[PDB]
Amino acid sequence: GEDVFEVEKILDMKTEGGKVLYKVRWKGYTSDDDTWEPEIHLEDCKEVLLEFRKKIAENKA
Repeated sequence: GEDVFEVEKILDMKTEGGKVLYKVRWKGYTSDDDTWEPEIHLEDCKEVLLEFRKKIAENKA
């Protein structure tokens, strides 16, 4: 009941009136299934966050 779905990775982020959302790729699903999630859903996904921060840093320089 606890692991029905898994985040593969954060694809991108946004704010909407200052509040953070993440666009999520669900492991085992296609890009048609991607969703926007509020930050509080991902805030504790440490590895997922590290990987997204790395992708930000890499696209910076």
